[PDB]
Amino acid sequence: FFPENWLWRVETVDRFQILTLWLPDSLTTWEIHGLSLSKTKGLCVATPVQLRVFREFHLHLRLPMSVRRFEQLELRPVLYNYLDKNLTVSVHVSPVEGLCLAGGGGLAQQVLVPAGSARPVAFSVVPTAAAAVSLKVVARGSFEFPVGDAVSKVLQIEKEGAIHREELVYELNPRGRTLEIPGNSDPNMIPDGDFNSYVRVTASDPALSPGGVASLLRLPRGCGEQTMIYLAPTLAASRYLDKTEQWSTLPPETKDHAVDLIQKGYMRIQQFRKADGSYAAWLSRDSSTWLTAFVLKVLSLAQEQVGGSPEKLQETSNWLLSQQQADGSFQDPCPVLDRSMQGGLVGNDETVALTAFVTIALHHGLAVFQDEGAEPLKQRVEASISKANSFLGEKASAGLLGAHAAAITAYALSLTKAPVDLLGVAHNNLMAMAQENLYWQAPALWIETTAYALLHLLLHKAEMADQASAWLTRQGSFQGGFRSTQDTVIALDALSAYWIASHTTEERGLNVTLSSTGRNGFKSHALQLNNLEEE
Amino acid sequence: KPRLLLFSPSVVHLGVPLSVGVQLQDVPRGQVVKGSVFLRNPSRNNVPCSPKVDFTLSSERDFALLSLQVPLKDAKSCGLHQLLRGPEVQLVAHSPWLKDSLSRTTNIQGINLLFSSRRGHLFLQTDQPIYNPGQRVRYRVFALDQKMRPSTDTITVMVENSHGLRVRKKEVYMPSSIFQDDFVIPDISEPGTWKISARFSDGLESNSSTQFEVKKYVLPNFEVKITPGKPYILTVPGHLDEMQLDIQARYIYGKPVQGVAYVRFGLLDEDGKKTFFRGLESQTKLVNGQSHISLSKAEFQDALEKLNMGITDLQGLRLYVAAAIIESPGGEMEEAELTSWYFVSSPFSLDLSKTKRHLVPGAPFLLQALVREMSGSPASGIPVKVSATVSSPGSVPEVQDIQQNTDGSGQVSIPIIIPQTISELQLSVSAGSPHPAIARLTVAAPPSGGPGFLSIERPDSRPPRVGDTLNLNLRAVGSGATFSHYYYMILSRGQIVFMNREPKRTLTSVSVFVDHHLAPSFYFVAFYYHGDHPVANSLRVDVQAGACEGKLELSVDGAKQYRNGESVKLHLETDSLALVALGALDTALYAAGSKSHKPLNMGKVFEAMNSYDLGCGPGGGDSALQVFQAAGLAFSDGDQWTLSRKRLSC
Ligand SMILES: *[C@@H]1O[C@H](CO)[C@@H](O)[C@H](O)[C@H]1NC(C)=O
Ligand SMILES: *[C@@H]1O[C@H](CO)[C@@H](O)[C@H](O)[C@H]1NC(C)=O
Repeated sequence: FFPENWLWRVETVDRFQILTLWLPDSLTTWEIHGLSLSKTKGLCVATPVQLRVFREFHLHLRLPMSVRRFEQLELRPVLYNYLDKNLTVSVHVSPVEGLCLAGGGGLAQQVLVPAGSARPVAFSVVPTAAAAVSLKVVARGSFEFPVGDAVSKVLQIEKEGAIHREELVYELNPRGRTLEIPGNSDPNMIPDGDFNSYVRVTASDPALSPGGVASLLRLPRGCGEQTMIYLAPTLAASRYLDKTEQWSTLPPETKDHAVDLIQKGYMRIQQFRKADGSYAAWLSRDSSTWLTAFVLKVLSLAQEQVGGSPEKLQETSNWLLSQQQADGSFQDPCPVLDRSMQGGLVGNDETVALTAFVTIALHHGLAVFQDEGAEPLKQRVEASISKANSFLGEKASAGLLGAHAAAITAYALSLTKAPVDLLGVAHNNLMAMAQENLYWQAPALWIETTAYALLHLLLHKAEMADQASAWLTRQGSFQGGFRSTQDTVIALDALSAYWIASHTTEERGLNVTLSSTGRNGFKSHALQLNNLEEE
Repeated sequence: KPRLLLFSPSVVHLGVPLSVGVQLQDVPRGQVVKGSVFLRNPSRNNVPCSPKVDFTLSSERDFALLSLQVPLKDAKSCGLHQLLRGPEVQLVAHSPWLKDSLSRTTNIQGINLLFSSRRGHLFLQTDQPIYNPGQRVRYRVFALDQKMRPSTDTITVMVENSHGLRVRKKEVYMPSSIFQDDFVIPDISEPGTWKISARFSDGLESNSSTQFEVKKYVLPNFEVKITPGKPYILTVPGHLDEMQLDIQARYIYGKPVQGVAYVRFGLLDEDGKKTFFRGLESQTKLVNGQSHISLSKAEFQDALEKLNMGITDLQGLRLYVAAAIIESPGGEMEEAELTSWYFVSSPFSLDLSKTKRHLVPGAPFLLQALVREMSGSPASGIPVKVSATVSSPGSVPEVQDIQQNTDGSGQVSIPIIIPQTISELQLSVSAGSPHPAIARLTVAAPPSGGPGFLSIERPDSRPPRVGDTLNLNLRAVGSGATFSHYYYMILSRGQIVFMNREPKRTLTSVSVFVDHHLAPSFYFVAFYYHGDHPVANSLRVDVQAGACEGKLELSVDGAKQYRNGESVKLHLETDSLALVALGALDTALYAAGSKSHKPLNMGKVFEAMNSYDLGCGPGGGDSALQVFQAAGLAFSDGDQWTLSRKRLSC
C-alpha cells in the first residue's frame, strides 16, 4: 500500500476525540494539515504536524512510469541497511505469470551488505503480459538477525506502439451552417486499442457632457406660452439623464429636484385645460393644434412618472382627431403668438410639417391609452393615423419637399409602421438629400434636420448613424447648445436613442450539437457558449 | 448653519448589511430630527431599491450607526443588473427637517456609490499539489460570509483546463457549508497548470481560484537543496566578495545520503536566457550529506574575461547554479536550481511605503521605513541616517540630519520637526555601513489659505497585539479654536464598525480597543469643523497576525519515530464545536519539480480577509474630501460631496 494522500475525511469535534489511524506502508515523513470551521468562532488552520514514519531496514523500488512491451527492462532493487552489523541476505523475485524472469523462476541471489551502506542487485525481466502485472520481490534474512522485507508494486505496461493526435481546425458562422467531419481512415490504425475523441470549441468573441445639459433643468414660470419653453427643455433633460444614466455624475439631489420641478410644471400647465383639453396659449384665446400636439407628446412622455389621469388625456387625443380633414391633413385654427418655438416649421411648406409633427404626437399617445376600455377611441385614432400616413406618403412620393419636411416625414412614417414601399421611397429621398462627419455654427433648422434623420435611420446603424451622431454631438458640445426649444428636446431624444443603440449586448450564444451513428448506437451532445469555452 | 453628514463605504456589496453613518452638527440643541435612508436607482424612476430604515436621533445623541440590509431580491427587482455603463447606484437620506428648517432645495441628500456582486469568502483546497495524468483528483470547498462564518448559500464549481478551457461544472447547495467532489483527469493531457474556480450562484464576480499543476513524474526518494553562503553578491567596483555555496542532500525520512555531486554554472538575464560557463565544473564527493563549494575571485574574473561580458555589466544579472547529484550505488539522480541569486551593489533593501505623504505643517512629521536584506528576513541593528531639507519659500533651505538604529523588526520611527509656511520637503534616507542603500523622495506642502489642519500622533509606534488598547492624541493647528468636540471613526474591511464623539481639552487622548474585528489592518479617520469647512486626517494602523479564535490544536504521540504498519492516536483540540478537514500529504511531492506553491495557511486567510479594503495609501490628504476618499469612504455634507471611485481597486 503506497498512496500519496489518504487521511481525507471530516468529523465533528467535542474538544476531544482520539481517532486511531493505521500508517500506510511507506517510508517518508507524512505531514498532516487540518482546517477547523466553527459556527461560533470561525475558521482556523492547524499548524502542520510532521509524522515521520521510518523503518530501520528496507528495500526501495522505482518502476519506470512507462515500459514498452517486448522491449528489454532493467530492474534495480536496492538494499538499504542502517543496522550496525554486516548482513548476508538473499534477493529473489517471485515467479509470476506473464513475466520472463532473468532466471526464469525463484532463483536466489546472495549478497552481503556492510553496515551503513547500500548494495544493488541488477535484474533483467522483459514484460510479456497484456496490460498490467503484479510483481513482488523478497529480501529474506539470515539466522544472525532474521529481518526481511517484501515490496509489491503493480507494474503497468502501455499498449503497442506510439500515440497519434489529429487536429481538424474549423470556423463556424450563423451561410455554410452544417458541416460534416469525415470518419477516421488512416491506414496505420491498429485493430485493437483505445479511441478517445474530444471536441474543442472556442467562443472567439470580439456622448455629451452631463454638466451642460444639467443647466436646462429650470423651474416652470410664465404665462400659457412661456411655460412650455421651460417644461419641454426640463422634460428633455430629465429623459436624457435618466436614459443615459448620467444622474450619478450630477449631485445626488438633482434628480429629486428635477422630479419636484416636473411635478410643479405638470400642475402648472394642467390648470389651463379647456373643456376639450386643447391647452390653448390663453384660456380666452383660441386653441392651436400645434400647441395641443406638443402638449400631448410631452405629457405622454412624462406620464410614466407623474401620477396623472389617463382618461383626461384620451379626451385631448379625441379632440385632436376632430381637427383632421378629408385627406388626413391638419391645419391650425390659430397660429402661435411667437414663431421662435416653431423653428423648422416655418418655411415654404407647413402643412406637411405640421401633419408629421401631429402624427408623431398621436403615436406617443397610444401608449398612455388604457388597455381596457376606450376600444372605439383606439380604433378611430388608428384609422386617423392610417389616413395621415397615407397623405404624408403621397406628399413624400411627390417629392420636392424641404430637408426638414423630408426628415420629419421619414421619421413619422418610420415610427407609424408605414407600408414598405412608402418607407422605401421616403428613405431613398432622404438618402439622396443627405449631404457630405460632415452632414447638413449651425442654425436651429440644420440640427432639427440632423436629429430627425438620426431618428429615422435608427428606426430603419450601419456605418451611418455613428458618423452623423458624431456631428450632432460636436454641434451640441458648443457652449449654450440647442438654442431653440424643440431642437433641444428632439436632439436629446436623438442622443438617448443613438446611445442605447450603440451600447447594447446580446447573448452571443454558439450552441452546437454533435451526432453520429456508431456501431454501438446513436448519441448526441449539446455545448452552451452563452458566456468561455467548453470541451 | 446646521448640516447633515452622510457616511458610507465607497463600495457596497450585494447581499450583506451595509454600514451607514449619519451625523448632526451645529444643532441648536433644542430640536430632534427624524428621517430615513435607503438605496434608489435614478434610471428606473427612483424606485426604493432597498428596505426603509430610519435614524430619528436628537442633538444630545448626535451620532447613530445604522445597519442597513441590501437583499438581492430588491436588487434584481431594482434593475441594477440592467445598467449599461458601470454598476453605479445612488444612496440617499430623506428627512422633512432638511427642507422646512434649512430652506434647502429639497428634503433629501445623498451620495454616489458603486456596487459589486462580490461577497463572502470562498476557500479552495486540492487533494495533492502535484499530479500526473491518469489519477483521480479530490477537492473540497468552504463557504464563508463576510463575518467569517459558515454559509449555506448555493455555489457553482467550475474546473478549468490547461488551455484556459472548461471541462466540468457542477452546482450544489451546502447545508453543512462544506462540499466534497471527485474528478478524474484525462490520460492524454499535456503537462501544464490547471485551475479550479468556484463562485456563489447568485453572485457573478465572487469567484475564488486555486491552482494545481499536472506533470509527468515519479516520486523521488530524496531531495537536494543548494544553500548559498550569503544571499547577495556585492559587485561594487574595487571590492568583490567571495562566492561559496553548500550542497545538502537528505533522504525524505531524515537520514543522510552519500554519493557524488556534479555542478555546472551559468548566467541568467532578465527574460530568462541561459549562458553557461566552461571549465568551472566542480565534481565533489558528499560527506555526511554535506558539501561546500567555493569559487575564487581569480577564476571568476577569468571566466568573465573569457566570456567578455565585463564585471561592470553585472547590474541585474542572476548567477545560475545547477546540481546533478547522483546517489551511488543506486544510480538515480535529480536536479536543483538556484535562480534566486542576484548581483547587487547594496546588501540592504529600503521600504518607503508605510511613511505617509501630504505633510502637515505645525506638527512633527513622521518618517517610517523598513530595512531588510535582499532575499532574507528583516534585519536588526542597522543605523539609518536622513538629511531632511525644508523648502522654506521665505528663507534658505535648511538641512536637518538625524540617525537611528533598527528596532529589531526592521522598522524605523524618526519624527522630524517641521516649521510653518513651507513650500515642500525633500529628504534622503540612507541605511548601510558601508555600501548604504539610497532612497530619496519629496513631498509638497498642502496649499495655503485653508482652515487649520488636524494632527494624529501614535506614541508607542509599534503594531499592537489583539486585545490591547492603542492610544492616539489629537491637537488642532492654527487659529481654529471655534470647535468644541472631536469626531472620529474606525474603518475596517470597508465597514463603519465604531463611531464616537470626544470633547476638546489641551490634550485629547483617544483610546481604541483592538479586537478580532480590527484585523489585520484598520483605518482611523478623525475630523472637526473650522466653522463650515470640514478638515480631517487619517492614519493606517497595522495589527499583528496574532492567532486563531477557534483554537485548533493538532498533535501526535510525541516523536517516537513510528514504524510502518503501526497505529498513532491523534490528538486535536478546539475551543468550540466545529468540523475539521484533515489532510495527510507526502512531503516528497514538494521535492518534485514545481514552483513549490505554499499550502493554505493563516497568511492567505488574512490576505483574503483584508482583500475587501477600499482605501489605499498610508493615509492623510490635503483637503478633507481627498483624505476622506483615499480612506475608502463616501462623504456628503450638503455642500461638498465625494466623486465616485473610478474603478473597484485603487
Ligand atoms: C563488516 O565488514 C568490514 C570489512 O572490513 C569489517 O571491518 C567490519 O567489522 C564488519 N562489521 C561487522 C559488524 O561484522
Ligand atoms: C475570477 O476569474 C477571472 C477570470 O478572468 C479572474 O480575472 C478574476 O481575478 C477572478 N476573481 C477572483 C479570483 O476574485
